[PDB]
Amino acid sequence: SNNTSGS
Amino acid sequence: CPAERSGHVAVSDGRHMFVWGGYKSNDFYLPREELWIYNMETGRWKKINTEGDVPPSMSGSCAVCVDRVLYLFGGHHSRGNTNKFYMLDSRSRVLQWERIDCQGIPPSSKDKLGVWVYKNKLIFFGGYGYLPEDKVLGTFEFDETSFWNSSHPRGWNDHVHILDTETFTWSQPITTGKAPSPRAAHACATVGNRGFVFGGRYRDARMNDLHYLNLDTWEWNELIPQGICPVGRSWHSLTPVSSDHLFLFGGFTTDKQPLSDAWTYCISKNEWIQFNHPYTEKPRLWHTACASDEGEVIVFGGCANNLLVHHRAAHSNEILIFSVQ
Repeated sequence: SNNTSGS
Repeated sequence: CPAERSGHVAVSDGRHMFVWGGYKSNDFYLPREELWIYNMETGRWKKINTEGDVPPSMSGSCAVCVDRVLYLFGGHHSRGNTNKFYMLDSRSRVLQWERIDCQGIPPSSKDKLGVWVYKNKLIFFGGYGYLPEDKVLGTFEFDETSFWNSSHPRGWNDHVHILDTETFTWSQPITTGKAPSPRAAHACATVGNRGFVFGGRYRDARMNDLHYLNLDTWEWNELIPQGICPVGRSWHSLTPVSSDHLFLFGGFTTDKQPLSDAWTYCISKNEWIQFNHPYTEKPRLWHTACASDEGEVIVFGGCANNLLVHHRAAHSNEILIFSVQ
């Protein structure tokens, strides 16, 4: 999903 | 009991822990109107429905509790990142959210950041989100993966922004020293006038560095503890437990190993001390941690495995209690 990116 | 979730917020006054938002699988965001309250002294939960300017359901928001007034910034909803700011006065009646139309230039829309509280100021650092509307103080670095699997690209920042609660005005302090690299999913903890920041994700690494920003002078300092240091990670928690200790738990390594290790960073000694606990079989990523007035650290939610594999994610609703002091 787009919510977990950048982690 | 509250439903399992990751990426929620949890704030406290040392006795009551307020939990909001987040998401789970079987994916969906948790109901925006619910506010779960965990009584740290009794171990019981209470669900209260809120009204007013209820924020959209989000993961990755950044929240604080100051004098039982909760403040919420940023996050990620079904339509992406936001830079809106909300207040929820929990002191005394049905609780009402208030969306504050702040003066000044807000931070860029983002999630997975951190905040320090110092007197009247809320100081926000870093995060992941859209390219800022204009060139402001600091650096922004795009995540190249965001250009192919998305209509709007995103990246990391090292930005420091102040929200002054005297006037609800945004500003950026002029800092000295070298700021940590742009990052997201780092963890912030404040002790007096020192705003600590540990780890986080930047480019292809989940980092092991530790810094503090002096919240009176605006000077950045890198801490170089001697001896063994915890492994680099993101999605961990860092919680102040005394005037001299920060408590670190969980997270995710560069090579995607979920973590269940815990440590205390002793500020006066500039040294990490590994903490023995009964939850070695309970690694957590994207959980929250709140310190109680009894020396404990209350961890809630988060995921036990690689939450990047959404259909296999093991989201939790467990409370893990660490007796730190």
